[PDB]
Amino acid sequence: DMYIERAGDITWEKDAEVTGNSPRLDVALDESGDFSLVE
Amino acid sequence: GETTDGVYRVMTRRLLGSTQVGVGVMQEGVFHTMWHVTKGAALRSGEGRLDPYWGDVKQDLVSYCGPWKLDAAWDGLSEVQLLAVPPGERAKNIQTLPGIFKTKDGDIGAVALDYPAGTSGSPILDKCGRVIGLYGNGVVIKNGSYVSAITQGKRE
Ligand SMILES: Cc1cccc(C(=O)Nc2cc(N)ccc2C)c1
Repeated sequence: DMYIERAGDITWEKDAEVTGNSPRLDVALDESGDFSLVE
Repeated sequence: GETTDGVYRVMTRRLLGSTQVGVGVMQEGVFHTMWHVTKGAALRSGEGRLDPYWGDVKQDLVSYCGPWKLDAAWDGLSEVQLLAVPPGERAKNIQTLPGIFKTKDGDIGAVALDYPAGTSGSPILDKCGRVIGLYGNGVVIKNGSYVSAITQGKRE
């Protein structure tokens, strides 16, 4: 049995830790909802 | 039970201790999460029961108590914030510029941030704090790191 616990408000925070790159990826979505890498 | 707008942990007792299986967004009385998190099962909110209303394994989304409410989209230009809610750690906003999923059916925003699976369903926000999609369904790249689709539903 699953339950839910509140964890915060939905708000954009000025001065948030800015990170992660921006890759352009060729992908295929299957009927099971799993993405995969085409090349 | 608890219906306030906001971000929520999804927990189970069916494994060792209490384990965070994922995350979701309460908006307008509807709970939104990713299908793989709950697998369509009901949820508890105090005494409150939350029964599924809509879902699609392929979009990998599910809504509880109503229909999908979240209709904002990535503009394709500006940076966004993953409001990441990792297992046993505090809600932390991470700002990033999406990259792109190129598919035969069209192009999706993608966020290149590495977190445990139990962060699935964390919301992605625009500069106005609107939810433009959910994190935790995507691909494992050359490195071993995860890239997630910005997975948004359709509002009726
Ligand atoms: C490392 C990492 C980070 C975030 C999510 C996942 C993941 O595996 N997602 C997922 C997708 C589908 N389609 C089904 C089931 C799960 C659990 C993995």
